[PDB]
Amino acid sequence: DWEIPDGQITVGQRIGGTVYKGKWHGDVAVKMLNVTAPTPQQLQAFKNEVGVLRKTRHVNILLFMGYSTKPQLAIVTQWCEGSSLYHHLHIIETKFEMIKLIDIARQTAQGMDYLHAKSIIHRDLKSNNIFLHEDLTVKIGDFGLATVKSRWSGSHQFEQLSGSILWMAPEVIRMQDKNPYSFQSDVYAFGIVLYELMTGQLPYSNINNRDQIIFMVGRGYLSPDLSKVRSNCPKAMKRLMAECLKKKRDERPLFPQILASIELLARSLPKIHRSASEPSLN
Amino acid sequence: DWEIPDGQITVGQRIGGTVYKGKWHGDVAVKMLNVTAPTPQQLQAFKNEVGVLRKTRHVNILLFMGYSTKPQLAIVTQWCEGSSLYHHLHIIETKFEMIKLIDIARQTAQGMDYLHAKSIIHRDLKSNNIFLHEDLTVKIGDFGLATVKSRWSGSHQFEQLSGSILWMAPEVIRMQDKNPYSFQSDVYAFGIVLYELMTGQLPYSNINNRDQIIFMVGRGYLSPDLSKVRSNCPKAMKRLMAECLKKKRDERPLFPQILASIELLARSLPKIHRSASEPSL
Amino acid sequence: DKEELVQRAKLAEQAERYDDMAAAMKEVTETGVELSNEERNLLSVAYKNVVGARRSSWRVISSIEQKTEGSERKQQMAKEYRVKVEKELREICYDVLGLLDKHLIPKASNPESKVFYLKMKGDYYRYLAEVATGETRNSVVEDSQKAYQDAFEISKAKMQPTHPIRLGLALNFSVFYYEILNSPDKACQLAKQAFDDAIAELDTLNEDSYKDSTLIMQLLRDNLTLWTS
Amino acid sequence: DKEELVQRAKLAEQAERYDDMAAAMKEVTETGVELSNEERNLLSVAYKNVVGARRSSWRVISSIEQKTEGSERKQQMAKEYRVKVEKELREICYDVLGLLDKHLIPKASNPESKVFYLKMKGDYYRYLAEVATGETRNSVVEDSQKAYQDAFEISKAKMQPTHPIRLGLALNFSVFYYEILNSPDKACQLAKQAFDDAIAELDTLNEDSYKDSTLIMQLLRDNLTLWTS
Amino acid sequence: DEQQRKRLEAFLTQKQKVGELKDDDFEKISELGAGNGGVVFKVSHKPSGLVMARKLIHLEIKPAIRNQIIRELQVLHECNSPYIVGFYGAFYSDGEISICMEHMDGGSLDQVLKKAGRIPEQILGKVSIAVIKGLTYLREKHKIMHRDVKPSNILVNSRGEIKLCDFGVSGQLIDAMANAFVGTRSYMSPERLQGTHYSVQSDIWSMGLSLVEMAVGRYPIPPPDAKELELMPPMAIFELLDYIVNEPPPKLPSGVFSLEFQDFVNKCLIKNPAERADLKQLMVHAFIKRSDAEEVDFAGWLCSTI
Amino acid sequence: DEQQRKRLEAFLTQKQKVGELKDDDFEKISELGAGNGGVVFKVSHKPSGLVMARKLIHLEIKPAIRNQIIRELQVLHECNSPYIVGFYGAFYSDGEISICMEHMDGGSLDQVLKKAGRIPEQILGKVSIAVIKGLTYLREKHKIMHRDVKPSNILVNSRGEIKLCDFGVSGQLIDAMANAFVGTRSYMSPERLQGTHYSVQSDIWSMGLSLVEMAVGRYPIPPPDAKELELMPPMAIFELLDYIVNEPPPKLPSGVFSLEFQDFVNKCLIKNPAERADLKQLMVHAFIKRSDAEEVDFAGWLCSTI
Ligand SMILES: Nc1ncnc2c1ncn2[C@@H]1O[C@H](COP(=O)(O)OP(=O)(O)OP(O)(O)=S)[C@@H](O)[C@H]1O
Ligand SMILES: Nc1ncnc2c1ncn2[C@@H]1O[C@H](COP(=O)(O)OP(=O)(O)OP(O)(O)=S)[C@@H](O)[C@H]1O
Ligand SMILES: O=C(NOCCO)c1ccc2cncn2c1Nc1ccc(I)cc1F
Ligand SMILES: O=C(NOCCO)c1ccc2cncn2c1Nc1ccc(I)cc1F
Ligand SMILES: [Mg+2]
Ligand SMILES: [Mg+2]
Repeated sequence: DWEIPDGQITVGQRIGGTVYKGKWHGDVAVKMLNVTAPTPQQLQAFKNEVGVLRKTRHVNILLFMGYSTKPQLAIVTQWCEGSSLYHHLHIIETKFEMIKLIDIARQTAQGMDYLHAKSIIHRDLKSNNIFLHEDLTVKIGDFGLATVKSRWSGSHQFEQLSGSILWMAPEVIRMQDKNPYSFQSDVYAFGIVLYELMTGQLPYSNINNRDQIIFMVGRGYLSPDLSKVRSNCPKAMKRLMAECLKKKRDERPLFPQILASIELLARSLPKIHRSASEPSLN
Repeated sequence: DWEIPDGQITVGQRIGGTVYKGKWHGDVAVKMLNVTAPTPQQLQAFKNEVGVLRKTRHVNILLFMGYSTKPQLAIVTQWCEGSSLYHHLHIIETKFEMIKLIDIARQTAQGMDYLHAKSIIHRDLKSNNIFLHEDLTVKIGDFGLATVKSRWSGSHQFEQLSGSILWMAPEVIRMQDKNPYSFQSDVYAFGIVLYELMTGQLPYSNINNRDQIIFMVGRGYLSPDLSKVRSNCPKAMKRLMAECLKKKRDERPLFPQILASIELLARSLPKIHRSASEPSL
Repeated sequence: DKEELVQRAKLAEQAERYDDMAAAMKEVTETGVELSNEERNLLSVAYKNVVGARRSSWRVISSIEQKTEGSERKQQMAKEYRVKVEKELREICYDVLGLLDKHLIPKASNPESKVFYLKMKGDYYRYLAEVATGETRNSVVEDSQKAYQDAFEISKAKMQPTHPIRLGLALNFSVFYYEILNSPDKACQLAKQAFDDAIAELDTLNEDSYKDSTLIMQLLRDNLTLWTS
Repeated sequence: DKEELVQRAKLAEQAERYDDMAAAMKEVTETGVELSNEERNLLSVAYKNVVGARRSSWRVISSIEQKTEGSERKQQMAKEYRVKVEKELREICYDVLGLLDKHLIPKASNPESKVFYLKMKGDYYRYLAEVATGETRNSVVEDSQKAYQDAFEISKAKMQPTHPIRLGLALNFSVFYYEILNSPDKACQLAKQAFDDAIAELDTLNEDSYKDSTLIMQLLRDNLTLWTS
Repeated sequence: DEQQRKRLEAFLTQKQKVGELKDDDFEKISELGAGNGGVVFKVSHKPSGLVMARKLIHLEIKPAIRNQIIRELQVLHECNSPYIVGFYGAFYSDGEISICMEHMDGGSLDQVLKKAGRIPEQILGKVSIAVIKGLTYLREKHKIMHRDVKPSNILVNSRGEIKLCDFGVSGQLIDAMANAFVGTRSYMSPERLQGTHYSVQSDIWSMGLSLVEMAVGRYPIPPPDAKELELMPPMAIFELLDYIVNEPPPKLPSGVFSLEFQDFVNKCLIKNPAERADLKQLMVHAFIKRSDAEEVDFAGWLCSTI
Repeated sequence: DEQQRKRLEAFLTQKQKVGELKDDDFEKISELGAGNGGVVFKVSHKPSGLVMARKLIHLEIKPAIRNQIIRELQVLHECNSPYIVGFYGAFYSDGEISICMEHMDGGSLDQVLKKAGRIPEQILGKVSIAVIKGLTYLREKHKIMHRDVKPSNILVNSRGEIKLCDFGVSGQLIDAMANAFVGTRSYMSPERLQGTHYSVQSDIWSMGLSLVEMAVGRYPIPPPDAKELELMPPMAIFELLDYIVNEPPPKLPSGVFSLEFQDFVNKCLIKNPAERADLKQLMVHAFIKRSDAEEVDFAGWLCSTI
């Protein structure tokens, strides 16, 4: 059992439910439900999020460590040193080499492959929820919208659409099915991540009308302008990005095979600057 | 559930049950029971080891990833790049700065504190089972002897003593109780680890008689020569080492008190590279 | 022309060639015209780099020669290496002081600039005194003492408690007290005082040097915790 | 005495100074006595690491000359600097070949070592060709070709398909085919043949050279994946 | 007019009474209301003693653009009108741009419409004037359109003032707000939804839709069924937007409202912006002539409904 | 004597017929047995055709010391005696020092004692001679003591040869083996257990204890109870060692053995090494004079018991 007896956790600073840097057997991240009277809906949210994390043990999933109930509802996870992919790409504009960008793609795919393999749909994959831990290891986090695929079609019921629009698949936006989420919707989000990785910018930078983007993407009018990929982007990546971004969700493959395609554009993808001469004896 | 369906794992090289470097959603470590007919004793061994790992999620415990039954019995864990503490200290004689050595102590203690807090006694803690992952993070591994403390004294029964002698507490060696293991026996092992860290050598280097060491340590005649600590070793560490090594097990500190001390040892020492002059822009 | 010299020095700085970049700047200062803010940093950094290199070269060499604890050619002709790199070390610092007391300390266009050059003078002379054990040290120790006191007066007068230069002077003068004179009580007092007056105007941290100010601040705290421990 | 010289050169190699080291090793070879296996790798490291440091300067200066694309003294200065460092580059390699073809090539006992010295001089000739463009280029290229046509024969005769030296000769000769002569078919075919051969005796890998063997192996694979693109 | 002049004078004097603005300067009194991307607090600015509304908008943004947002908000210091909520200052702390503004103790017409059920055509007349004058003010004296007109953005007070708020003054803030969470409804004009057109003509539509919402006391978009109109799971936002774009505009019920009012909202809600009445045309509209001339204890109606 | 000479001749012949040794050179025939840190395989050395015993001892060791172990084992090339198992060569591969030695198809007296239950005093006489001569050989011609004498380390063959094995020739290998796993019993002399003394006198004790084990067919440590001796959970090793150190030595049962035999083992098992018979004294012992002079189809007894 993963319930942390009250008192042990030592909440500190704030970052962005709500997330604090705390203390419990070292630096940890503490995500709290600030309020005092947890509605049974916020309760099932918590129960569900914990339920999903419990099933994850993989180096590219951010490490769930335990949960607390008594003070406030909270989820404890490993602390990360270093920034989100969002922060690298759009804030400090880190000048990653293309081999690194490909590798970030690769690892992100690795974590997603692992989740889908246990039937977890993340539902909120995006730059911000991808952390470059120690600048070397991609950890996918924030499982606040994560869910496990039910074998039965009538368990679903009604959930108010939430999430960041730039990563939402057209079918999700449209919200016409009982359940428009699928492994494929996660792929689309990862598609937008490829976009940020291969271009350096978010999609639709000329449009600042929020409702317009929701409407035009859901309708099919609007889709990312793939011409904005930087010139050092391997052709295989551009293709792979366009494939993850297909409007017809089924036009998408599984992430195990997606990484297989990411392994395709990798062995001959790079060998660094120039080459290397006779290796001096140590 | 953590059973990995057969076929997915791709065993490769060998390292040292038996351990291979394999493949399953990236590089992993695969520990196998080579043989073909698993005795019900080897079976309960496996069941128990998996049982313990399942309860661990902490950055200083080596990451259990899942287990396989069908091909052979096997435990899958994260792969580590980089060497064991044993290898750094006695093979490539890595010249760690004292602040680093203290930090390795600190992290090792952190992982042990976490295990004891969930009532797991490791029972085979030693240099080899402490990995400096990416040279920066201590991961404690090999839970082949790990066990969970039973509330009831009669569940124990008979287990043939096994383990590396240099890290075995006198009470464990003597093997007089039904259960001579305790959190304190783990501390003693960690005590020997402090010894390797603060001295650079294993204990009893003048003695090469295996049975003699077992006999002299169990009897009280033999104990580590603390004079061999290197001169840059903070006095607080030497004391802390001697305390973890006390013969009377109850006289040994536990890991919070160990982490309570260790943290202050770092604050009670100028661990800042070497000096601090003008930082050129 | 000056611009060919500064482009040559900047180009050699891009090629990770310390001495190369460090020349052109001596040819700049030999003209005897007053520098800007920009033209000072490049030359300063080059000089600092050369100093550090020579320092390590002798220090590491000297330590290895004194870590053989025998009596042979190892610490004989092989150790003559220490006097070689020490003489090299001596030649660099003498070139610096000759370039300093003949074109720059004579006329000052900025008083903060005067604090800068006096800080450099205390840095060079104190290092030379530490390097030479014998009759030579008494002189350069007092010379650095006068230089740092002269800089400390103008720092206490007309500088900010959060400026990079006053912080750097406090840092170098504290490590001077700890290493050369071995009075860690006054170094502890000095660094604690400089760190506490550094806290006062924490709000007054413009984009020009927050990073430098807090960087010298945490370096000062690290030196203090080393020396008080 | 020789041992004082080799201890002096080894000590200077530990101090990351590659001028006193090269002078000490030239003073070793000037005696005209045959080296060991150990004393040779030091000589190659000295005249190799320094050559690499000289090259990096040439590469970055030439890139800063092809990125400017104007007509001024900035690139005037670049040329005045490029021909300077190129002449310096020329002086080092001529000192190497003069120290090589007068005491070591003829005066050698190990055939592996004889093949090695041919790898070293040939690699130096290839490096000289990879920069001098004009009439003087032809002779250097011819010397490199002669070195390749003599070390490769002895490698195919009396070496292992898993030895470090034959692998290094294959590596340097392949990058010679790719960069100097620009026939990537032949060099690429040679690399494929090396991959087919170096694989054969993978079992025959003793502790003396596993790191070198696999290091040249992965370097060969990286060059292959670059060239097949 | 004299009353409005006195109000402006008081605002300016209080502005001179205060100086710089920053997070420590404030004490929280109460939470006036919140939403997907912003929160509003009734606060007491400690140095000056002033009670003001403090709006926090969460944004993760580069220092260079946060400073550009502040600098662009400083234009509000000059925005002085009785149809425009007053501005005290702006700053960035922690993770949030703060806008400090004239506290309106009556709240937003959104809050009011909840307690009042439906707003009387005669009050809506005053509101319609207030909106037009304010949109005119913004347009002419500050070169900007509102962008976001709707009941929650018209604020009213004890002195009977109706002011506009949350308009698009900082262009950078507009840009930074585009990365946003999904709303639950919309007042956006169809031509904007289609990227076909962009002008004040679009703010006119939103006023139109607002009015219908405030008149009927429900939503102007997705107008009720035959039964539902007798009394007097929510449609997803994409469906709302698709409606606005592809369906006829909403309209007022037949009998309950004057023909002048029905005609007024109608010329505000014409799908094609070209054919849609403009501010000049609306100003001289039958409904506006009437309402202007009417005298209504607006301030009285307001306090009586709270 | 002539037979042993011919055997040594054949050994040297096969030695010269071979050369270097390495892991590829071998084909596994069968597993002859395993211990605490080592494994032994009957193998066929492919180049020479020779069948030999290959012992692998797992060690994680520096190249400099592995090479020192090999180099020190090369001294066995000269160790030529009919009381000493023959040596073909040594090497290191993967993670394991290999010692290649004279295959003894009779096995260890440990293996034999299992099938034979008890070994007849008359055979043990031959064994006692073999051990003494071998310990003498090692001592005088190679300056070394065995260190590890016990039933599993005396090997016997079809030709009736009794040879010693696993003795301490490489000093470095001794050192490298000290980091070891715990045994289940012990034949170590008490004076060694106490670090009080270290000589051949200690190998004599172990021979003594071995003999008692081989005679009675059980374990020398902890003797046997009154009932158990009529027929004819294991004591933990620390307890065994504590016994050896603090209790009287074991001894042979009263009637079943000759007084000469009982006296012989007794002088081997005296706690104080000083008072303990040495090789010279043991060699002229009543039990040895008798047994030497006796003629026993040892080779015959051996094959008949297998
Ligand atoms: N200056 C103010 N004076 C008085 N009340 C205010 C002020 N600003 C906001 N409020 C209250 O706070 C609530 C939030 O409304 P706004 O601040 O306009 O945000 P909003 O209109 O909800 O925008 P969205 O859709 O949530 S991003 C309203 O119900 C107002 O009553
Ligand atoms: N040359 C050999 N020929 C045939 N069998 C051998 C040979 N060498 C060893 N064996 C057998 O291999 C097993 C181990 O014997 P040893 O090598 O002497 O080690 P040990 O006596 O078991 O001591 P421990 O328990 O490992 S400390 C025994 O069963 C031997 O009979
Ligand atoms: O406030 C805004 N949107 O609502 C937040 C969502 O809850 C808002 C939106 C856009 C904008 C462009 N320039 C300022 N802008 C705003 N602010 C604002 C404007 C005028 C006043 I007077 C007071 C204010 F706070
Ligand atoms: O073999 C050994 N111990 O047993 C392993 C545990 O299973 C052993 C132990 C110590 C030793 C020192 N020098 C050689 N040493 C050994 N080897 C050995 C010696 C002589 C012969 I002839 C054949 C051999 F293999
Ligand atoms: Mg608003
Ligand atoms: Mg043995």
